[PDB]
Amino acid sequence: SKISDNYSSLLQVSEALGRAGLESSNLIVGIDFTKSNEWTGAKSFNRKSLHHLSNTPNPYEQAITIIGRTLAAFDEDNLIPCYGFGDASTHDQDVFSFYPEGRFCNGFEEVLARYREIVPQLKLAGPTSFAPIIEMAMTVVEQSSGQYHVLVIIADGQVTRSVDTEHGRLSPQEQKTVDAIVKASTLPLSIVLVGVGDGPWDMMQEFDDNIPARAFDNFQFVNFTEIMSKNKDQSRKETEFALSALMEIPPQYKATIELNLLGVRNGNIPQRIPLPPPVQ
Ligand SMILES: [Ca+2]
Ligand SMILES: [Ca+2]
Ligand SMILES: [Ca+2]
Repeated sequence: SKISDNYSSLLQVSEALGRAGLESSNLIVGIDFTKSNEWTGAKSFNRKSLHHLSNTPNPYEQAITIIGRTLAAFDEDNLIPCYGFGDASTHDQDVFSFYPEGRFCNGFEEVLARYREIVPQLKLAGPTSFAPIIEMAMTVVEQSSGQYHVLVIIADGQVTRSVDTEHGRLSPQEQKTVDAIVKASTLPLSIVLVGVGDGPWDMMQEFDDNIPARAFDNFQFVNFTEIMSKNKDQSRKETEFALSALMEIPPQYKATIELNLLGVRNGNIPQRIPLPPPVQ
């Protein structure tokens, strides 16, 4: 069933997590390194690459930063596995871990630092699929033996789609992504898409609201550009962000219990091996 925006404040969300008795959670981060990032900054990052490093922070650095300031409490041990996808070394088939022997980022300061160190060494490629990053998350959950996890994907939302194709027929990248979201709902996993750049967002919204085959609504879309573009205080922007990111988490947590996913090994999850970071 679909999960609406049931909470109008961060406070309501924390109470809702309180009533549901959330005691433990961990984060997983995935980062879109596809070529489309070079042109989805046309309006919102002044015709620059969304991954372009400079004196100003790019939307990815901004999103990492706010995630660290608003969501760090939801990773119980401050160690965050981070993965990249869609560069020339992974295309639409694989992900790579930020560090060689899969070692984790200690805190989101290191996530930000490691991102900065990695990105200019990457050939941004494609095609764009969320299938590998979601399948990587699935493997992290299955290996922890059903420990509750939130996958945060920071991306520009431009999954390789058909066009024009009226049809209702899906590109392989889109179909595999939907298949992964469906399969993911056999595990105690929440997905939050932090959308950066110009969009368009119709497809992310469809992942958010309309996938009939999945066991429960396991996917939330946060339009990061739209929240940051508001004429509000920085403190109010972070609250709006945290509220958007967490909106579906209490019902999703509860759903993992009602559907008997939490703490349970599914036994039917392919083990995805991350590639090493393609760097020096
Ligand atoms: Ca962790
Ligand atoms: Ca949703
Ligand atoms: Ca939603």
